[PDB]
Amino acid sequence: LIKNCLVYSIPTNSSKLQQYEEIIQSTEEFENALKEMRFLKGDTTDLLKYARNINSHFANKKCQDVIVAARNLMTSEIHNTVKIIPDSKINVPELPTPDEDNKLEVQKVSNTQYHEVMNLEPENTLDQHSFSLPTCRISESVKKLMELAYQTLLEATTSSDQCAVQLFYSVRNIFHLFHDVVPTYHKENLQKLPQLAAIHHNNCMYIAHHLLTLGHQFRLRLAPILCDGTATFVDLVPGFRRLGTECFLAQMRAQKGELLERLSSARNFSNMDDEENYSAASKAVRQVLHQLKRLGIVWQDVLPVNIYCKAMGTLLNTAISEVIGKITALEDISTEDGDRLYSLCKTVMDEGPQVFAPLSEESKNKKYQEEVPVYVPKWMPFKELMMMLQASLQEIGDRWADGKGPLAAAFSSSEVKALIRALFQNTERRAAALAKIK
Amino acid sequence: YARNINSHFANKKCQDVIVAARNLMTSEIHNTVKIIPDSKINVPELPTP
Amino acid sequence: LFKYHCNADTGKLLFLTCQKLCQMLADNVPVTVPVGLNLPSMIHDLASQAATICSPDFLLDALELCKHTLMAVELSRQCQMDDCGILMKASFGTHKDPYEEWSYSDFFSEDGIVLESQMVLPVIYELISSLVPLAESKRYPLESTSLPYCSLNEGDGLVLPVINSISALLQNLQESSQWELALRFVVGSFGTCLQHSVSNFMNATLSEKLFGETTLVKSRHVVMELKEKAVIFIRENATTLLHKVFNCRLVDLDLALGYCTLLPQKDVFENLWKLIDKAWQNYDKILAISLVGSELASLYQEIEMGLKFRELSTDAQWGIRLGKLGISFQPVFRQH
Repeated sequence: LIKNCLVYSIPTNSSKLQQYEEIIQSTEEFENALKEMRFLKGDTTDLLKYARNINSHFANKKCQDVIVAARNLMTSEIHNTVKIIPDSKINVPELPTPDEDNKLEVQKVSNTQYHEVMNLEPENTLDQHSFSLPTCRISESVKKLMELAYQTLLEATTSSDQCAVQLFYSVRNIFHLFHDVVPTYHKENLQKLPQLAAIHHNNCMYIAHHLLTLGHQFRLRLAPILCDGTATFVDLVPGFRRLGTECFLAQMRAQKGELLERLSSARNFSNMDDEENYSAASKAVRQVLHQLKRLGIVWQDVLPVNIYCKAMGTLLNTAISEVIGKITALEDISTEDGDRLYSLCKTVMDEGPQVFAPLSEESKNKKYQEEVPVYVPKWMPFKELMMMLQASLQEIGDRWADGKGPLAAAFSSSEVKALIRALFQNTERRAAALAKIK
Repeated sequence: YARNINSHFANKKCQDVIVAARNLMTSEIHNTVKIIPDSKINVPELPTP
Repeated sequence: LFKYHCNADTGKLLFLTCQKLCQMLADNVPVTVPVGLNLPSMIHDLASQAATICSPDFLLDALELCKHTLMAVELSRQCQMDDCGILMKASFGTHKDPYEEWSYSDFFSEDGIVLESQMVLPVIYELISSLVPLAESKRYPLESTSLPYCSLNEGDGLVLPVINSISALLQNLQESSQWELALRFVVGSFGTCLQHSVSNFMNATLSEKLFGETTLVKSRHVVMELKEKAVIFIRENATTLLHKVFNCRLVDLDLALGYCTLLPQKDVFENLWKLIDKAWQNYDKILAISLVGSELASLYQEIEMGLKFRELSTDAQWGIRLGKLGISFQPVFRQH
């Protein structure tokens, strides 16, 4: 009887609650007759205790049909992406405006006629880039969840206070469930697919951005139990960021753990005169650039422009600072070595800036492809080490500029001395050059 | 080159519709849409005689 | 079982295991933890796995457990912990992190007094045991143990010990300057406490014939008293958090704007001007305050204050521009 008759008799609207009273009465006589007919022993059974719980049996329904509808669209293995325009953001269906009784103090303001104001346009400027949402690709599930939450919040405003409070805390529960379901269910696909990590990061930064202004948009329309400041969503903002960051860097360390491995065949960049040591060195360098090319293609038009460029610069910094350390730790560099080391460095500069592709159109790529040193911090030392590889001793002395030139700011004096000793043989000219360098 | 304006016309009209295709064909971003058997995309109103 | 036997029974088993783990930790039983596994992290992961694939009837209890296991994990992360390896938080601020400081430094962070773990975990796990009682009996549809059917007589109620447990941890978090955590633990606990009384007792026509009138009056009084406490506490939390946000070098404007919405309507700007009166020691702080004030005035649809905030922002920008050189903008700043 409970699982087939009393479950479906529970109303879905608070207006129909009173009509349930007869069901409470009609059950009791059904309880009494079986007591007079000796079909029961006691007085209180589970058939009557379930009927008296109609209060909770109401809430535990209204607070689950909005939760199950969320988790239904959260465990789907089908992935979709939608682009977010900074100007156009989803708005609530028309906000509940207050009554006209508060318009007595409003019509006295909308009666002034001014013409000296429209004739003057202040030139004051603002840095509005710090309060918008940059272009990104968010999963359609997150957008549908946000629209469901907006609909639930709108519906809570046109009902009794019990339903409003239950729906508001069910909306809070929706994000609480989101914070724990997606990372656990997609555990396999957040390690092997670089695109999904960026998609998850974008979803978190979208939800965190919306949660900041979600509370204020319904501050004066809910019940007075929630109109003073307790109803808010700021507390969850710090957590979601940490959810969107740690997941992304887990992809970074996985990628770095490849590049260095692809450099394991570099053989410490020694004995370049050997043909095998040249071939095995070219093998590592081709694959290092190829990995970054494919990764940038995968991340193209997914991450925002700033973070994509910063992550690419960060990966390239680790790619270049290992080769720089290998070169600066060498001992013998002959004339043949000074040519092949420059040849290996040539490919990196030829196809380095060519990896950056923050947008889809080819014309927009070259604008960002020329600001590589702004993002990559160790670009200048590698440029200097390039042109030192075939520079003469007197040219090195000139470019040192007595500790004031680009080479002085690039490396350290002892490093330059060691590199010169590895480059030039034991001559009095080398001693004079070392005396020039302090 | 000026006397070839015939072909230079066609080789334009026959490429702006091709490049626009290959542009949307090499994208690495994947999306899926469900197809309902009853509702199929129709041409904008057909040219009647 | 979670890898090979994904179904409702596995979810129920995982929920029971996670329930028993919290009870065992609450009873101060020393259990040998293998080296390399975080205990609160493993509790939270088990709760999440139970919540993902559980039946719709167990979904609410699993979600309630997940809401609090994450809070326990966050409390543990602020404490120096062992038996998993090295989990000392001060090891993070001692040196600069290459990978992290372009996706972390853009957001506000708070570093206060290090929390001692002996006073945190036993209280919070006993709270978890109290909030989610051990349930093994048959569950009829539309029933739970976190939004239950219970009477509130003179002194009868499960919320009463929970209030004292929250109060014990709240004062501890106050003196440790853990305001960022305190706001979340206040809001999350207040929501559950409000629901525990709301879920039954505002359908007056139906409630009187099932529980009487005096119980309704008692619930009405208790809700008002708890709300009056919470309103006063939230304002004091938010003011201090707002004070601490702006003192940083790279001020997080996005989070400061969110923190500004907690205060009442008319007293935000009144505070902000006071904040600009403790200002003019650094123009960058003035610009950061002016941007937030302009954004909040626009959000409040207050056109009049927006012009003043924009003029102040322009004055701060000109002051910074002149401070780059040797020109001083002091004598005329914030005048006509």
